Amino acid sequence: PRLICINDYEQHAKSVLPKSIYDYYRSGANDEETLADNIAAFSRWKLYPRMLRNVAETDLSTSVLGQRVSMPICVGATAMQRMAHVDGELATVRACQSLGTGMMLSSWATSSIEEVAEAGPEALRWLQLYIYKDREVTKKLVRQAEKMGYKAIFVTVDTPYLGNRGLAAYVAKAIDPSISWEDIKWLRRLTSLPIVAKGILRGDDAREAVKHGLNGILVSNHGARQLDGVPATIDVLPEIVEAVEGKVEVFLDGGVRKGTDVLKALALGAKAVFVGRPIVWGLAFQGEKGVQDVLEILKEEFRLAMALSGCQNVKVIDKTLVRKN
Amino acid sequence: PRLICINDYEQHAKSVLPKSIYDYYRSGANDEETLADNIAAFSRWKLYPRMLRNVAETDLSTSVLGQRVSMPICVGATAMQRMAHVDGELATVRACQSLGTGMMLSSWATSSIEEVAEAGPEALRWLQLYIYKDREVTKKLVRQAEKMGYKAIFVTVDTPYLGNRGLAAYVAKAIDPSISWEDIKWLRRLTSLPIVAKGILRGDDAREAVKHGLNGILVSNHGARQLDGVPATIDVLPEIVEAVEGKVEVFLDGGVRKGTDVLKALALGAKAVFVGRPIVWGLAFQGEKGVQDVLEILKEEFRLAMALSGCQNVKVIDKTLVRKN
Amino acid sequence: PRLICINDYEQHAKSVLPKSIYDYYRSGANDEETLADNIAAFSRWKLYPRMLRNVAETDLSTSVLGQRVSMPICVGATAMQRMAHVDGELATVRACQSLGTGMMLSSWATSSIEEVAEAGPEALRWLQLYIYKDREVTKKLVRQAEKMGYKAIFVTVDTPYLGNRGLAAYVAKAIDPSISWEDIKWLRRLTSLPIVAKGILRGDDAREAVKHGLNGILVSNHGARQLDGVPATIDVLPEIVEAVEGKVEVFLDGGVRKGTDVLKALALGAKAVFVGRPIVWGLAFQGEKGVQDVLEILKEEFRLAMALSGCQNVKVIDKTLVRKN
Amino acid sequence: PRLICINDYEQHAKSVLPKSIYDYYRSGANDEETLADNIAAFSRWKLYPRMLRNVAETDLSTSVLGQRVSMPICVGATAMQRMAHVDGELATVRACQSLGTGMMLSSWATSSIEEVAEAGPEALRWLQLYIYKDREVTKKLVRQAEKMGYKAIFVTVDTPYLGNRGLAAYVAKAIDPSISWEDIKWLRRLTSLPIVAKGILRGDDAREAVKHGLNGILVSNHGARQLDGVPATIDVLPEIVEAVEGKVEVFLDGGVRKGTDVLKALALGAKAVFVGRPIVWGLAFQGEKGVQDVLEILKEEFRLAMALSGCQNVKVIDKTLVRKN
Ligand SMILES: CN(Cc1ccc(F)cc1-c1ccc(C(=O)O)c(Cl)c1)C(=O)c1cc2ccc(Cl)cc2[nH]1
Ligand SMILES: CN(Cc1ccc(F)cc1-c1ccc(C(=O)O)c(Cl)c1)C(=O)c1cc2ccc(Cl)cc2[nH]1
Ligand SMILES: CN(Cc1ccc(F)cc1-c1ccc(C(=O)O)c(Cl)c1)C(=O)c1cc2ccc(Cl)cc2[nH]1
Ligand SMILES: CN(Cc1ccc(F)cc1-c1ccc(C(=O)O)c(Cl)c1)C(=O)c1cc2ccc(Cl)cc2[nH]1
Ligand SMILES: Cc1cc2nc3c(=O)[nH]c(=O)nc-3n(C[C@H](O)[C@H](O)[C@H](O)COP(=O)(O)O)c2cc1C
Ligand SMILES: Cc1cc2nc3c(=O)[nH]c(=O)nc-3n(C[C@H](O)[C@H](O)[C@H](O)COP(=O)(O)O)c2cc1C
Ligand SMILES: Cc1cc2nc3c(=O)[nH]c(=O)nc-3n(C[C@H](O)[C@H](O)[C@H](O)COP(=O)(O)O)c2cc1C
Ligand SMILES: Cc1cc2nc3c(=O)[nH]c(=O)nc-3n(C[C@H](O)[C@H](O)[C@H](O)COP(=O)(O)O)c2cc1C
Repeated sequence: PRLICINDYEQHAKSVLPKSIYDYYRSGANDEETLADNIAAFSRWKLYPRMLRNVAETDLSTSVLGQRVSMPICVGATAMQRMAHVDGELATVRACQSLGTGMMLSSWATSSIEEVAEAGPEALRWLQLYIYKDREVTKKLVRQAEKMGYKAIFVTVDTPYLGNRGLAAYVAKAIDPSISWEDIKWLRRLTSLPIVAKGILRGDDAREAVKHGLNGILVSNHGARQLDGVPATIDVLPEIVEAVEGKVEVFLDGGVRKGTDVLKALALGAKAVFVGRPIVWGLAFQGEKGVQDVLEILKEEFRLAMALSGCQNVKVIDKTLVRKN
Repeated sequence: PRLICINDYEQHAKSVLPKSIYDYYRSGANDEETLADNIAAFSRWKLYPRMLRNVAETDLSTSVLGQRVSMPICVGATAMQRMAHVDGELATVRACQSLGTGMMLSSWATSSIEEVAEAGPEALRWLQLYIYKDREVTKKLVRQAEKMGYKAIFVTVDTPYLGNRGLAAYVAKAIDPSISWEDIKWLRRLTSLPIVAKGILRGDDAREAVKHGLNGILVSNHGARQLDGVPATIDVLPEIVEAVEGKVEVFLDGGVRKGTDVLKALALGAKAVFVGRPIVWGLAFQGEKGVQDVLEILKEEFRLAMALSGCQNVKVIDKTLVRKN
Repeated sequence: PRLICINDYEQHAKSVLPKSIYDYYRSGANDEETLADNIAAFSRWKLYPRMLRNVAETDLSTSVLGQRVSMPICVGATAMQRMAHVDGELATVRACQSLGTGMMLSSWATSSIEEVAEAGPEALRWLQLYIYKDREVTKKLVRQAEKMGYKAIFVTVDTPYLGNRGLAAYVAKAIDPSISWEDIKWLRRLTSLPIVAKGILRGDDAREAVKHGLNGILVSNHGARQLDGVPATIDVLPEIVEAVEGKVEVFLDGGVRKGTDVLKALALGAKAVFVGRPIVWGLAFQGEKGVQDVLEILKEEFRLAMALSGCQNVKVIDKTLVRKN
Repeated sequence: PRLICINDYEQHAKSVLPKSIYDYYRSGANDEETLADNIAAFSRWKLYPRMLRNVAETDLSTSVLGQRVSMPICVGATAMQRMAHVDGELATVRACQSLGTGMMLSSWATSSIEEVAEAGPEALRWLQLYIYKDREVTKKLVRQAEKMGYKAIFVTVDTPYLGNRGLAAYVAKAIDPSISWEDIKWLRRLTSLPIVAKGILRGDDAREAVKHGLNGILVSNHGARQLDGVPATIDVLPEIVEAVEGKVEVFLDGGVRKGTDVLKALALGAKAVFVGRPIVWGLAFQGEKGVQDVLEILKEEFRLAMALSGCQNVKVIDKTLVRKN
């Protein structure tokens, strides 16, 4: 079928996936108020484009935690990618390598840390981690990330328990509800790799993450799958950027579907954004080629949005490009 | 059928009850503007969860008017529970006893004060009262509550006349439209039991209730069945908490359907919330077991919402967890 | 059929009237934005009821321009009432006489000033006037109102031309687009009867009407049939009440369908409200008896709204009963 | 068919045009958020009409860049008008000549600059220009406008690339993404004709256009066909009027469908407005006569809106006629 935007990929996915699998990937928590708002919030922020700036040579490149990327649009962690396509996380990492962007590998992946590193030897790769009740397993994963050339740890901190959208009983054995800032101190001592706190929604927590020596904040409501009725990530992003006072790089996920979403998040001070569901829809369409397609659509929507806004590169995207109304 | 949230219980009830009985329980007054808003208002208050707090051991227990309860979620007065299930108020009190929460018995109950006390000897039980034109009947009910081990009187003060949603002619003979603060003075002198004013929507009235020696305020619009176009209870709650300056415990009812609703009401300073309609839907499903199910669903939704918000107990639920937008 | 609220009367009218006649009465101007808002605006103003005030003996009576009425709910001018019912304006005046309220007779009535005075000799009656290009006709109507015991002139000032919802060519010959404050000076000199300016939407115009010796302002957008995109009357009412500084009585029409609408308008400082369309729906249902029914439904909805709000009479309806949100 | 407002013309056009052509003319960019808002924004601005002003002799005439026009409603540039009607731009210019208003000829017209000048020798005519990569072509068009009696250049500055709603590859060869304020300096030196910057959405850019010696600003989001998620033109207009401090005439396009839209734009300080799509719907209906019809409907809607607002001419339309709510 002819797919020209990310929503077309989702609609294609709904048509080919078994209902249960599509619903698993689509769903948010409880009444799905935050799921709707992660998208609606982007539409409330309006763009104020500059004219006549010279955008002949647009350059989308940036850096994430000191590593160069082709665009400020990266693949976020999504569990069990082999349910969407046989090649799962291997298809995803190959697409990231082709695009020159980074892949955040899920802790619940249907491919090993080593298998993904060997599929995408030249790809920028990070590991998403939970601090499991079994701290030996946690340490083993960190050491394997270090050995297999992963460049950062994203520690997910918003899942002491799973959100309500016996598989959950199996995950309950793994996920530690007792995790505190003391366990973040332990993780910080365990590795010299950059660590990003994923799932922060409050400025005071972002300040605590900086105080604990972490290297970034991913402003995330876990794709609206954890606590329902939290705000949209794009709405909390300004408070978090303000709170960290430039000490660490702030990222965003939740609701990114269009190039204008990327532009609004960078205008409000995010270094880069991550996409979850759109990658899964790419896999459902055509594995590696479908992920490549989704990433290329986001890249060229972002390039156009930058050019129409008068931005020849990401360094000139400033706060006056957006206002909420 | 498979019912996992309170809305599923309502939909089941609509399917099994005669239309007239379902509509009687569902309805609000006039155009039902307040009925819609009691629910919509909860969705406008957004949650700002703290991460990494240690929520392994969540404790939902609290106290209502000095009596310990298992959770800050209690059964509100709803007339004529035997229309939903043969066991009516006896089923409800048995479920409350099982849960360790309190039951507010309606003045228009299809079970006697004594019958309910003997069904739930160990249950925490309160009596909801009107000051009837017949003050002898009113005094007899208070004395029977005292003798049968009820722990408080909830005096409903928002029904001088019934709201417009010859049965009403029968109730018109009972309900006194002349009640004033002088009649509250009389009730306060009549009993040493704690008295809660149920149906206050204004700070100045809440202050008057404190001045009259009452022991609590239940912020209530009578489930949107009295005056239509009053605000949602969750929207007036902050003014009332502010007005009473900590002198008495403030409760809320109206629109509570989810654990996140409970969390938002406690964040804004309510000690506990009451549920009306959800209990009737529980009865319609399966009597005592259906009421137990609804109360358990609200308990575990509330536990999850607390844990995801970083609250290990009700004492740490604070105003920074919510903001209206 | 069983009709319990004003909307039921409209739905009955749609069912019995020819489509063209129903649409003529229903319609507003252009895209009907103001028609929708005259109703929606009432729902945004929320009521803050006082409890425990003693409302056993509710008294709805008030006065309009020094004449006592049974309720602050009066019949507004609506052209060509004989299209709805054979008895037209005679049915309406008989119903007003039964209710003890006033009737504003249209300048475009299907009954003469004398015929209406003889149908309702004891009814409170006012004449709605245009200053026609033919000033002799205008003066003749005023003199006939004086002689036939009408108690005030309502001069409609918002129709220099008809709004866009060869009949209009006939009315174009009559209606003078040149009318200015100089013509108001002329009308003020012509009669000692109270004169009300009908169709004011701005405080500065209300102040000018006071300066010209007029005796009241009817805040009106002509039932949303003139300029579309003006505000709802309930939203402009506070500015107009503020502007006239108590010098003259301020009335409202536009969108009044319920007793709570009446209560909100009096809380914001209107002395009384007028109803247009609801009267026409009453006529379409059953002539005089249908108008009586509509007026009785508005009376008893208003009584209930007053009693539930803690108001035993109109003199205690105050601004703290309403807030916009 | 019977067409009484601009929306009726669009609905007629949808019925007669091939779907692809209707969709080409209708569409906006991406999710069409700005397309919806260009219309919705007009409805949020409310009118505050003055009564009793004397509007017998309404005069709609004004001037655009020193040239008298019959009304402050002018034809904006729309490419390839021959797809709607065989007579295309020749039909449009003949209608403008009949009305006494101006036509802005598209750079992508299906009629030559000379052909349009000879169809409408007496019509007020302007040329819309791009600064093409081929600056010789650009200069040739300007010289031909000068020679063929066009009175101004509208330089479109919001299209460095086409918005996303191999034809685009053909236009990509022409449209220069490198254009800067240096190229505006060049154009200003090239011609003594008035130059208007079309597509400005920011006050700082409007100030820069004034500094560069341009003679007007057309506040435009290119009919919501360029960057999606910019604000509605009526919402940015006040900032732009404020920013230029009366130095140049400010115009508006985007979403004008009704006479009240024209009145709101002039109240907020626009000298005149331009219409795009409505003209194309006129052509689709009946060529020159259909364009004349649309312009006459906008003229007489505007006259009525002015008269009902108490404005006898455009010079008395002031900012107190509008407020946003
Ligand atoms: C609990 N759970 C998900 C699950 C099962 C197994 C597993 F090993 C990990 C997880 C898991 C996934 C994500 C995250 C996170 O981080 O978002 C975490 Cl914590 C844990 C399920 O219930 C579940 C999986 C699933 C697959 C297909 C279908 Cl049709 C339905 C499904 N439901
Ligand atoms: C008046 N009324 C309710 C009613 C009838 C009898 C009674 F003894 C008490 C009441 C009563 C109920 C609640 C409250 C309160 O506090 O909310 C008060 Cl004040 C009084 C009815 O009209 C009514 C009951 C009813 C039952 C089934 C169906 Cl299908 C329709 C019904 N309508
Ligand atoms: C102009 N007009 C109305 C009209 C025609 C005749 C007349 F003598 C007075 C008027 C008139 C009415 C109200 C007002 C006012 O004050 O609101 C004023 Cl100014 C003048 C019509 O077009 C019209 C009437 C009518 C009847 C039935 C149907 Cl189905 C359609 C209809 N259309
Ligand atoms: C690019 N484009 C439009 C196009 C093709 C050719 C041309 F010479 C000019 C243009 C053009 C039009 C407007 C503007 C502007 O200013 O808004 C600019 Cl820059 C350039 C198309 O894709 C296109 C045209 C068209 C016609 C019919 C149908 Cl059904 C579909 C269509 N699509
Ligand atoms: C199906 C699914 C699986 C997810 N699995 C994980 C996971 O294993 N680890 C994790 O930290 N987050 C996980 N997330 C959250 C994502 O990392 C990301 O925060 C979210 O998808 C971003 O929102 P978006 O889907 O709107 O782009 C998952 C999200 C979805 C939809
Ligand atoms: C069917 C029904 C019957 C009610 N009966 C009573 C009653 O007898 N006494 C009383 O004080 N309130 C009564 N109420 C109001 C409730 O105590 C409570 O304020 C309301 O149900 C709370 O809103 P909720 O239904 O949204 O939870 C009733 C409410 C309903 C829906
Ligand atoms: C069908 C119709 C006819 C009207 N005719 C007149 C009239 O003859 N004179 C006048 O001053 N206003 C007239 N009005 C305006 C009314 O007096 C009144 O302002 C309006 O109906 C109030 O709004 P409502 O219909 O929502 O109650 C008319 C309104 C309608 C709907
Ligand atoms: C079909 C179409 C073609 C257009 N072509 C041009 C063009 O050739 N040059 C240009 O400067 N703007 C062009 N525009 C933008 C218009 O000049 C104008 O800004 C826009 O139509 C105004 O919004 P409206 O259509 O809501 O009235 C076009 C707009 C449409 C809808």
